[PDB]
Amino acid sequence: MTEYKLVVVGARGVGKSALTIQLIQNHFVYRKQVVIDGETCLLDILDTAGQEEYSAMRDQYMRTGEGFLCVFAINNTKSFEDIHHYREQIKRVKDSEDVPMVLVGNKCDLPSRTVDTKQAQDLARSYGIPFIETSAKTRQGVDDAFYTLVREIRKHKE
Amino acid sequence: RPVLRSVNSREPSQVIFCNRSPRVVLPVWLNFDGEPQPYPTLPPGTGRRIHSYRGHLWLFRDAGTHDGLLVNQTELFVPSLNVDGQPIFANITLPVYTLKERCLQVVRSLVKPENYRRLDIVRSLYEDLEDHPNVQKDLERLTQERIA
Amino acid sequence: MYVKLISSDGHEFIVKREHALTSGTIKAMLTNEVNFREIPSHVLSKVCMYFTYKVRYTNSSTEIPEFPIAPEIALELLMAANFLDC
Amino acid sequence: MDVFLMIRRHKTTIFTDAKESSTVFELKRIVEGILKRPPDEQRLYKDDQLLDDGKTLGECGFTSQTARPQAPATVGLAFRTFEALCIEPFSSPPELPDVMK
Ligand SMILES: Nc1nc2c(ncn2[C@@H]2O[C@H](COP(=O)(O)OP(=O)(O)CP(=O)(O)O)[C@@H](O)[C@H]2O)c(=O)[nH]1
Ligand SMILES: [Mg+2]
Repeated sequence: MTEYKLVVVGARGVGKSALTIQLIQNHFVYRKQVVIDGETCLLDILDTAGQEEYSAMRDQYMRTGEGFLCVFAINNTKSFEDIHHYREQIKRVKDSEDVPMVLVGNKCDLPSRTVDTKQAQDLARSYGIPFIETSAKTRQGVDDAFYTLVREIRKHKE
Repeated sequence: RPVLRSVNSREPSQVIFCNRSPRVVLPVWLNFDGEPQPYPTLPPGTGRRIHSYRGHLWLFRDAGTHDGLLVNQTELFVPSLNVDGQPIFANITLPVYTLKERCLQVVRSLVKPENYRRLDIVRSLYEDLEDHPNVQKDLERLTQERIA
Repeated sequence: MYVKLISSDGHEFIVKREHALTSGTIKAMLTNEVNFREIPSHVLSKVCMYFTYKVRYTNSSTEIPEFPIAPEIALELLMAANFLDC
Repeated sequence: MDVFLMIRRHKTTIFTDAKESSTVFELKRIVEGILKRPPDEQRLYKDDQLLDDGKTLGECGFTSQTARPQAPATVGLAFRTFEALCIEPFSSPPELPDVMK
């Protein structure tokens, strides 16, 4: 049985922990044995934290992850602009340029959308990674989001 | 504070790393205290768009041997601020090594460090061989050399 | 302007004076003729190949190729380079 | 495109450059300024084939990728009746040390 170490990163307040809680407990106020494409595998979701710390100890913890979920809230334009900074820090620690990655637009159950889905789709095509719109409250796209990253780690590892 | 160190300008400037050397380039960034930090390597003939900041220092070495490399026909690279968004280019090349230093690289790449003193060369070349290049000894030279 | 460089086995190499001045040892010696009693012909020719390589590629501003050194020549070439200061 | 050559005869070897579009007769004129011998008493060869005074060095087999500065090509020279092309060979390096294998 192959294990997958996934990491959820993003701006402060985008829903990193909420997505992880709902993915595991089906609850909205970390390991899960999942069958993806007929393959039994375990999802080891790492701490989401979010505090800014540029130490070698933090780099060592993030370097262990194989796939990264870059999250932004569709109602917060700043969380979308920060996606570039989060993606570059991921490439720096992983020592690679094509890291298994999936862009995630969280909080799509909200009526104050300030980021067009086409803007994220255009950004996703530029980075060569898939994009998925999710909602931790409604569990919309939450399973589609994490599974899609799992498909990227396998395709990356071939 | 060390003279050779980066400034916390926090102003981003897009840089293009171009490796036109037959070596695997190790981009080394001097932090805000003069301590070198390694970064992802560039295979030969490869180019990568880099996110950096104004006033930050960069140097380039061979990823495996830590030989010296040239950026823009110079050893140190400082990007300015992007003029109207135009990114700044960093063209990594091989330096025209001295025939002595070039021979040292070839001998080091063929003999284990334990068997250096087993070669039919003069006793001085043993010390020259085991004086492997590093960033620390070079940083001391570029520090004292930048005085005006 | 050329100079003559004679090896230990009697091979005379005619290189441009600017190219020969690349080494400090030859610069101190020069007249128009220099002899090396301890440098064989196959090693002195390679040094002249470095001379032509160094003068041509010092002014290049985009990319430089690697200077090839065979394993069978490296040790002899290293001692000659150390003696020539180049 | 520049070509880099080793004009060799007996125990003499000249390190010089030229243009791939330059003439063999022009190269003989370069040997004239170095060894003080006219082109009428010179015969330039590529290996064992005589080079005509009208063809270009490229048309003889000396291109930019065959005559790099770090690996120049070899041109034979014979002086005057002409003599047989004789190029004395360079020395040989010793047996590669057991350590470098
Ligand atoms: N409506 C809605 N609210 C959400 C969603 N995801 C998270 N939230 C809300 O956003 C807030 C932050 O959620 P949380 O998961 O803690 O965010 P985070 O990115 O982990 C914040 P930090 O980085 O500081 O730990 C909470 O008030 C939570 O209820 C979502 O999909 N929909
Ligand atoms: Mg959290």
